[PDB]
Amino acid sequence: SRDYKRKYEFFRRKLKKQNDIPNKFEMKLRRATVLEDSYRRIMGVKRADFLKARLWIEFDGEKGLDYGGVAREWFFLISKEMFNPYYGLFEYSATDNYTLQINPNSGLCNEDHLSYFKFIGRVAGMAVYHGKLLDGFFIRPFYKMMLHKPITLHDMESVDSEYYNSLRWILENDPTELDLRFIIDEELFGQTHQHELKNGGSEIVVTNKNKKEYIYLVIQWRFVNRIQKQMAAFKEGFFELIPQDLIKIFDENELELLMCGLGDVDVNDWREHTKYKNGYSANHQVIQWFWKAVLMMDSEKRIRLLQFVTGTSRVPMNGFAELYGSNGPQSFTVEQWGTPEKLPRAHTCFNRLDLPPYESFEELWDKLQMAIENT
Ligand SMILES: */C(=C\C(=O)OC)CNC(=O)c1c(C)n(C)c2ccc(OC)cc12
Repeated sequence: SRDYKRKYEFFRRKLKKQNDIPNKFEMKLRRATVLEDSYRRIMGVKRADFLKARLWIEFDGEKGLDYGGVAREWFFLISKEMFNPYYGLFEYSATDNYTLQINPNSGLCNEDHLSYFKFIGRVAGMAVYHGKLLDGFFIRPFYKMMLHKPITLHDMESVDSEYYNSLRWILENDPTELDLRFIIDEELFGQTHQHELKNGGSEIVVTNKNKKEYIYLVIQWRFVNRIQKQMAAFKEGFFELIPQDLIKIFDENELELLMCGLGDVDVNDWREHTKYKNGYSANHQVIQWFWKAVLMMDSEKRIRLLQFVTGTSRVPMNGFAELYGSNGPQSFTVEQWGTPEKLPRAHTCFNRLDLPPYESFEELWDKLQMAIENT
Protein backbone atom coordinates (compact mmCIF):
# COMPACT_ATOMS: atom_id res chain seq x y z
CA SER A 1 0.00 0.00 0.00
CA ARG A 2 0.86 3.69 -0.27
CA ASP A 3 2.33 5.76 2.55
CA TYR A 4 0.68 9.00 3.72
CA LYS A 5 2.32 11.13 1.00
CA ARG A 6 1.25 8.90 -1.89
CA LYS A 7 -2.13 8.42 -0.19
CA TYR A 8 -2.61 12.21 -0.11
CA GLU A 9 -1.64 12.70 -3.76
CA PHE A 10 -3.92 9.80 -4.72
CA PHE A 11 -6.73 11.40 -2.71
CA ARG A 12 -6.15 14.77 -4.48
CA ARG A 13 -6.28 13.12 -7.92
CA LYS A 14 -9.65 11.55 -7.07
CA LEU A 15 -11.11 14.77 -5.67
CA LYS A 16 -12.47 16.14 -8.94
CA LYS A 17 -12.91 19.84 -9.64
CA GLN A 18 -16.43 21.32 -9.86
CA ASN A 19 -17.51 22.49 -13.32
CA ASP A 20 -21.16 23.50 -12.77
CA ILE A 21 -20.24 26.12 -10.13
CA PRO A 22 -19.58 29.89 -10.11
CA ASN A 23 -15.83 30.51 -10.47
CA LYS A 24 -15.60 31.95 -6.92
CA PHE A 25 -17.40 31.94 -3.55
CA GLU A 26 -17.95 35.46 -2.17
CA MET A 27 -18.45 36.03 1.54
CA LYS A 28 -18.04 39.27 3.48
CA LEU A 29 -17.78 39.05 7.25
CA ARG A 30 -16.96 41.14 10.29
CA ARG A 31 -14.22 40.02 12.68
CA ALA A 32 -16.34 40.81 15.75
CA THR A 33 -19.14 38.55 14.45
CA VAL A 34 -17.05 36.05 12.47
CA LEU A 35 -19.10 33.08 13.73
CA GLU A 36 -22.59 34.46 13.06
CA ASP A 37 -21.63 35.84 9.63
CA SER A 38 -19.74 32.72 8.53
CA TYR A 39 -22.60 30.50 9.68
CA ARG A 40 -25.28 32.58 7.90
CA ARG A 41 -23.49 32.54 4.56
CA ILE A 42 -22.12 28.99 4.51
CA MET A 43 -25.46 27.53 5.70
CA GLY A 44 -27.38 29.77 3.28
CA VAL A 45 -25.74 28.80 -0.04
CA LYS A 46 -28.05 27.31 -2.68
CA ARG A 47 -25.80 24.25 -2.99
CA ALA A 48 -22.89 22.98 -0.88
CA ASP A 49 -20.88 22.73 -4.12
CA PHE A 50 -20.73 26.57 -4.16
CA LEU A 51 -18.26 26.16 -1.28
CA LYS A 52 -15.90 24.25 -3.59
CA ALA A 53 -15.30 27.47 -5.60
CA ARG A 54 -12.19 29.53 -4.93
CA LEU A 55 -12.57 31.43 -1.69
CA TRP A 56 -13.09 35.19 -2.13
CA ILE A 57 -13.35 36.41 1.50
CA GLU A 58 -13.49 40.03 2.74
CA PHE A 59 -13.22 41.18 6.39
CA ASP A 60 -14.93 44.43 7.51
CA GLY A 61 -14.99 46.07 4.06
CA GLU A 62 -11.18 45.96 3.87
CA LYS A 63 -10.77 45.81 0.09
CA GLY A 64 -7.82 44.44 -1.92
CA LEU A 65 -5.85 41.59 -0.32
CA ASP A 66 -4.39 38.22 -1.35
CA TYR A 67 -7.36 35.85 -1.03
CA GLY A 68 -5.09 32.82 -0.51
CA GLY A 69 -3.93 34.51 2.71
CA VAL A 70 -7.23 36.09 3.77
CA ALA A 71 -8.84 32.65 3.51
CA ARG A 72 -6.04 31.06 5.53
CA GLU A 73 -6.70 33.77 8.16
CA TRP A 74 -10.43 32.97 8.07
CA PHE A 75 -9.80 29.24 8.67
CA PHE A 76 -7.72 30.30 11.69
CA LEU A 77 -10.33 32.77 13.01
CA ILE A 78 -13.38 30.58 12.42
CA SER A 79 -11.65 27.61 14.08
CA LYS A 80 -10.88 29.62 17.24
CA GLU A 81 -14.57 30.50 17.53
CA MET A 82 -16.15 27.15 16.59
CA PHE A 83 -13.93 25.27 19.00
CA ASN A 84 -14.11 27.68 21.94
CA PRO A 85 -15.74 25.85 24.89
CA TYR A 86 -17.53 29.09 25.76
CA TYR A 87 -20.08 28.30 23.00
CA GLY A 88 -20.80 24.73 24.15
CA LEU A 89 -20.46 22.86 20.85
CA PHE A 90 -17.06 21.41 21.76
CA GLU A 91 -15.34 20.95 25.13
CA TYR A 92 -11.94 19.75 26.33
CA SER A 93 -11.87 15.96 26.74
CA ALA A 94 -10.42 16.29 30.25
CA THR A 95 -9.10 18.87 32.69
CA ASP A 96 -5.52 17.78 31.85
CA ASN A 97 -5.83 17.45 28.05
CA TYR A 98 -5.75 19.95 25.18
CA THR A 99 -7.88 17.70 22.94
CA LEU A 100 -11.50 18.38 22.04
CA GLN A 101 -14.68 16.31 22.02
CA ILE A 102 -18.31 17.14 21.35
CA ASN A 103 -20.18 18.56 24.34
CA PRO A 104 -23.23 16.33 24.90
CA ASN A 105 -25.13 19.25 26.51
CA SER A 106 -24.77 21.31 23.32
CA GLY A 107 -28.57 21.42 22.96
CA LEU A 108 -29.03 23.38 26.21
CA CYS A 109 -27.27 26.50 24.88
CA ASN A 110 -29.00 26.31 21.55
CA GLU A 111 -31.95 24.16 20.58
CA ASP A 112 -30.68 24.66 17.01
CA HIS A 113 -27.22 23.26 17.93
CA LEU A 114 -27.34 20.51 15.28
CA SER A 115 -27.33 22.94 12.33
CA TYR A 116 -24.21 24.51 13.89
CA PHE A 117 -22.51 21.06 13.81
CA LYS A 118 -23.30 20.81 10.11
CA PHE A 119 -21.70 24.22 9.65
CA ILE A 120 -18.55 23.11 11.49
CA GLY A 121 -18.60 19.98 9.29
CA ARG A 122 -18.75 22.04 6.09
CA VAL A 123 -15.88 24.30 7.20
CA ALA A 124 -13.79 21.22 8.04
CA GLY A 125 -14.60 19.84 4.57
CA MET A 126 -13.66 23.21 3.09
CA ALA A 127 -10.29 23.12 4.89
CA VAL A 128 -9.56 19.68 3.39
CA TYR A 129 -10.94 20.61 -0.06
CA HIS A 130 -8.76 23.72 -0.48
CA GLY A 131 -5.71 22.36 1.38
CA LYS A 132 -5.81 24.41 4.58
CA LEU A 133 -5.72 23.26 8.18
CA LEU A 134 -8.20 23.66 11.00
CA ASP A 135 -6.75 24.97 14.24
CA GLY A 136 -7.74 22.39 16.83
CA PHE A 137 -7.07 18.77 17.74
CA PHE A 138 -9.85 16.26 18.40
CA ILE A 139 -9.88 13.09 20.44
CA ARG A 140 -8.97 9.96 18.47
CA PRO A 141 -12.60 8.67 18.64
CA PHE A 142 -13.71 11.77 16.74
CA TYR A 143 -11.50 10.75 13.82
CA LYS A 144 -12.64 7.11 13.97
CA MET A 145 -16.30 8.10 13.99
CA MET A 146 -15.65 10.03 10.75
CA LEU A 147 -14.07 6.96 9.13
CA HIS A 148 -16.77 4.71 10.57
CA LYS A 149 -14.06 2.82 12.48
CA PRO A 150 -14.89 1.05 15.73
CA ILE A 151 -13.99 2.84 18.96
CA THR A 152 -11.76 0.56 21.04
CA LEU A 153 -10.51 0.34 24.61
CA HIS A 154 -7.08 1.35 23.26
CA ASP A 155 -8.66 4.73 22.38
CA MET A 156 -9.54 5.24 26.07
CA GLU A 157 -5.83 5.31 27.02
CA SER A 158 -5.12 8.50 25.05
CA VAL A 159 -8.04 10.32 26.73
CA ASP A 160 -8.55 8.99 30.29
CA SER A 161 -5.77 6.69 31.52
CA GLU A 162 -7.18 5.84 34.96
CA TYR A 163 -10.46 4.73 33.41
CA TYR A 164 -8.63 2.74 30.75
CA ASN A 165 -6.73 0.84 33.49
CA SER A 166 -9.92 -0.14 35.34
CA LEU A 167 -11.42 -1.48 32.13
CA ARG A 168 -8.17 -3.20 31.14
CA TRP A 169 -8.12 -4.80 34.59
CA ILE A 170 -11.66 -6.05 34.04
CA LEU A 171 -10.62 -7.35 30.62
CA GLU A 172 -7.56 -9.23 31.88
CA ASN A 173 -9.08 -10.56 35.14
CA ASP A 174 -12.36 -12.15 36.27
CA PRO A 175 -14.48 -9.29 37.66
CA THR A 176 -17.31 -11.50 38.98
CA GLU A 177 -16.40 -11.06 42.67
CA LEU A 178 -16.31 -7.25 42.41
CA ASP A 179 -20.08 -7.52 41.94
CA LEU A 180 -20.06 -4.77 39.29
CA ARG A 181 -23.35 -3.92 37.58
CA PHE A 182 -24.23 -2.79 34.03
CA ILE A 183 -24.31 0.87 35.05
CA ILE A 184 -21.97 3.87 34.87
CA ASP A 185 -21.37 6.24 37.78
CA GLU A 186 -20.46 9.74 36.61
CA GLU A 187 -19.21 12.62 38.75
CA LEU A 188 -20.85 15.96 37.93
CA PHE A 189 -21.06 19.08 40.11
CA GLY A 190 -19.87 17.04 43.08
CA GLN A 191 -22.78 14.61 42.72
CA THR A 192 -23.04 10.99 41.56
CA HIS A 193 -24.98 10.16 38.37
CA GLN A 194 -25.83 6.56 37.65
CA HIS A 195 -26.92 5.58 34.12
CA GLU A 196 -28.25 2.20 32.85
CA LEU A 197 -25.89 0.62 30.31
CA LYS A 198 -28.89 -1.50 29.33
CA ASN A 199 -32.44 -2.34 30.39
CA GLY A 200 -32.48 -3.39 34.07
CA GLY A 201 -28.71 -2.88 34.09
CA SER A 202 -28.39 -2.23 37.81
CA GLU A 203 -29.54 -5.83 38.46
CA ILE A 204 -27.17 -7.56 35.94
CA VAL A 205 -23.75 -8.67 37.26
CA VAL A 206 -20.58 -8.24 35.19
CA THR A 207 -18.84 -11.62 34.55
CA ASN A 208 -16.34 -13.12 32.08
CA LYS A 209 -19.30 -14.12 29.88
CA ASN A 210 -20.78 -10.61 29.41
CA LYS A 211 -17.76 -8.34 30.07
CA LYS A 212 -16.86 -7.78 26.40
CA GLU A 213 -20.37 -6.38 26.08
CA TYR A 214 -19.78 -4.38 29.27
CA ILE A 215 -16.61 -2.72 28.00
CA TYR A 216 -18.30 -1.98 24.67
CA LEU A 217 -21.32 -0.26 26.27
CA VAL A 218 -19.01 1.77 28.50
CA ILE A 219 -16.92 2.96 25.57
CA GLN A 220 -20.16 3.82 23.71
CA TRP A 221 -21.50 5.84 26.68
CA ARG A 222 -18.21 7.71 27.03
CA PHE A 223 -17.69 8.54 23.31
CA VAL A 224 -20.89 8.00 21.23
CA ASN A 225 -24.35 7.63 22.84
CA ARG A 226 -24.88 11.23 24.03
CA ILE A 227 -23.32 12.77 20.86
CA GLN A 228 -24.87 10.82 17.94
CA LYS A 229 -26.94 13.61 16.41
CA GLN A 230 -24.13 16.15 16.73
CA MET A 231 -21.54 13.94 15.03
CA ALA A 232 -24.13 12.94 12.42
CA ALA A 233 -24.72 16.63 11.64
CA PHE A 234 -20.97 17.28 11.49
CA LYS A 235 -20.50 14.34 9.09
CA GLU A 236 -23.34 15.38 6.82
CA GLY A 237 -21.66 18.79 6.40
CA PHE A 238 -18.18 17.34 6.09
CA PHE A 239 -19.36 14.83 3.47
CA GLU A 240 -21.14 17.55 1.44
CA LEU A 241 -17.60 18.65 0.51
CA ILE A 242 -15.54 15.42 0.73
CA PRO A 243 -17.11 12.16 -0.49
CA GLN A 244 -16.87 9.67 2.37
CA ASP A 245 -15.64 7.08 -0.16
CA LEU A 246 -12.56 9.23 -0.63
CA ILE A 247 -11.78 9.85 3.04
CA LYS A 248 -11.62 6.12 3.93
CA ILE A 249 -8.21 5.90 2.23
CA PHE A 250 -6.74 7.48 5.39
CA ASP A 251 -6.65 6.04 8.89
CA GLU A 252 -7.29 8.15 12.03
CA ASN A 253 -3.68 9.36 12.40
CA GLU A 254 -3.41 10.33 8.73
CA LEU A 255 -6.83 12.02 8.87
CA GLU A 256 -5.86 14.17 11.89
CA LEU A 257 -2.68 15.10 10.06
CA LEU A 258 -4.68 15.93 6.94
CA MET A 259 -7.28 18.12 8.67
CA CYS A 260 -5.33 19.68 11.52
CA GLY A 261 -1.64 18.74 11.21
CA LEU A 262 -0.65 16.56 14.19
CA GLY A 263 0.71 16.57 16.78
CA ASP A 264 2.96 13.53 17.36
CA VAL A 265 6.65 14.47 17.06
CA ASP A 266 9.58 12.17 17.93
CA VAL A 267 11.96 14.48 19.83
CA ASN A 268 14.78 11.90 19.62
CA ASP A 269 14.70 11.95 15.83
CA TRP A 270 14.65 15.75 16.14
CA ARG A 271 17.75 15.84 18.39
CA GLU A 272 19.99 13.46 16.42
CA HIS A 273 19.65 15.37 13.12
CA THR A 274 20.45 18.84 14.45
CA LYS A 275 23.50 21.03 13.76
CA TYR A 276 25.23 23.51 16.10
CA LYS A 277 27.10 26.66 15.07
CA ASN A 278 28.73 29.88 16.31
CA GLY A 279 30.15 28.28 19.46
CA TYR A 280 27.32 25.91 20.37
CA SER A 281 27.76 22.16 20.31
CA ALA A 282 26.02 18.84 20.91
CA ASN A 283 26.66 18.94 24.69
CA HIS A 284 26.81 22.72 25.42
CA GLN A 285 24.88 23.56 28.62
CA VAL A 286 22.38 25.88 26.89
CA ILE A 287 21.65 23.12 24.34
CA GLN A 288 21.06 20.56 27.12
CA TRP A 289 18.51 22.96 28.61
CA PHE A 290 16.96 23.48 25.14
CA TRP A 291 16.43 19.76 24.67
CA LYS A 292 15.04 19.49 28.22
CA ALA A 293 12.60 22.33 27.52
CA VAL A 294 11.38 20.73 24.29
CA LEU A 295 11.00 17.35 26.02
CA MET A 296 8.59 18.81 28.61
CA MET A 297 6.48 20.89 26.15
CA ASP A 298 2.98 19.89 25.02
CA SER A 299 2.85 18.09 21.66
CA GLU A 300 0.81 21.13 20.63
CA LYS A 301 3.58 23.50 21.82
CA ARG A 302 6.37 21.42 20.23
CA ILE A 303 4.64 21.86 16.88
CA ARG A 304 4.14 25.60 17.42
CA LEU A 305 7.93 25.79 18.00
CA LEU A 306 8.51 23.80 14.81
CA GLN A 307 6.11 26.08 12.87
CA PHE A 308 8.09 29.09 14.11
CA VAL A 309 11.52 27.75 13.12
CA THR A 310 10.52 25.91 9.92
CA GLY A 311 7.71 28.02 8.45
CA THR A 312 4.65 25.81 8.90
CA SER A 313 3.89 22.55 10.73
CA ARG A 314 4.60 19.43 8.67
CA VAL A 315 7.55 17.27 9.73
CA PRO A 316 9.13 15.86 6.53
CA MET A 317 8.73 12.26 5.35
CA ASN A 318 11.34 9.82 6.78
CA GLY A 319 11.93 12.04 9.85
CA PHE A 320 14.28 14.95 10.59
CA ALA A 321 17.16 13.54 8.51
CA GLU A 322 15.44 14.94 5.39
CA LEU A 323 14.38 18.45 6.37
CA TYR A 324 14.35 21.03 3.56
CA GLY A 325 14.95 24.78 3.72
CA SER A 326 14.35 27.37 1.02
CA ASN A 327 17.27 26.61 -1.34
CA GLY A 328 17.79 22.84 -1.20
CA PRO A 329 18.24 20.54 1.86
CA GLN A 330 18.53 22.08 5.34
CA SER A 331 18.91 20.27 8.67
CA PHE A 332 17.39 21.81 11.80
CA THR A 333 20.12 23.87 13.45
CA VAL A 334 20.80 26.17 16.44
CA GLU A 335 23.07 29.24 16.38
CA GLN A 336 24.45 31.20 19.34
CA TRP A 337 23.14 34.66 18.36
CA GLY A 338 22.56 37.84 20.36
CA THR A 339 22.45 38.50 24.08
CA PRO A 340 20.21 37.13 26.94
CA GLU A 341 17.96 40.23 27.06
CA LYS A 342 16.61 39.56 23.54
CA LEU A 343 14.29 36.68 22.63
CA PRO A 344 15.17 33.98 20.05
CA ARG A 345 14.54 34.71 16.34
CA ALA A 346 13.89 32.26 13.49
CA HIS A 347 15.06 32.06 9.88
CA THR A 348 12.37 29.94 8.22
CA CYS A 349 14.23 29.88 4.87
CA PHE A 350 17.24 28.23 6.60
CA ASN A 351 15.31 26.25 9.29
CA ARG A 352 17.53 27.73 12.03
CA LEU A 353 17.00 28.90 15.63
CA ASP A 354 19.10 31.89 16.64
CA LEU A 355 19.34 31.15 20.37
CA PRO A 356 21.03 33.39 22.97
CA PRO A 357 23.29 31.79 25.62
CA TYR A 358 20.90 31.98 28.59
CA GLU A 359 22.17 31.59 32.18
CA SER A 360 19.24 29.53 33.56
CA PHE A 361 16.85 26.83 32.33
CA GLU A 362 13.77 28.76 33.47
CA GLU A 363 14.98 31.92 31.71
CA LEU A 364 15.35 29.85 28.51
CA TRP A 365 11.79 28.54 29.01
CA ASP A 366 10.40 32.06 29.61
CA LYS A 367 11.96 33.66 26.54
CA LEU A 368 11.53 30.70 24.17
CA GLN A 369 7.75 30.34 24.71
CA MET A 370 7.17 34.11 24.50
CA ALA A 371 8.71 34.20 21.00
CA ILE A 372 6.49 31.26 19.99
CA GLU A 373 3.32 33.15 21.00
CA ASN A 374 2.57 34.65 17.59
CA THR A 375 1.33 31.97 15.17
C1 LIG B 1 -24.39 27.90 26.28
C2 LIG B 1 -23.84 27.47 27.65
C3 LIG B 1 -23.04 26.18 27.62
O1 LIG B 1 -21.82 26.20 27.48
O2 LIG B 1 -23.73 24.90 27.78
C4 LIG B 1 -23.41 23.75 26.99
C5 LIG B 1 -23.51 28.99 25.68
N1 LIG B 1 -23.53 29.22 24.23
C6 LIG B 1 -23.97 30.36 23.68
O3 LIG B 1 -24.42 31.27 24.36
C7 LIG B 1 -23.93 30.62 22.19
C8 LIG B 1 -23.67 31.92 21.55
C9 LIG B 1 -23.41 33.23 22.24
N2 LIG B 1 -23.72 31.69 20.22
C10 LIG B 1 -23.52 32.73 19.18
C11 LIG B 1 -23.98 30.38 19.99
C12 LIG B 1 -24.12 29.68 18.79
C13 LIG B 1 -24.39 28.31 18.80
C14 LIG B 1 -24.52 27.62 20.00
O4 LIG B 1 -24.79 26.27 19.93
C15 LIG B 1 -24.66 25.35 21.02
C16 LIG B 1 -24.38 28.31 21.21
C17 LIG B 1 -24.11 29.68 21.19
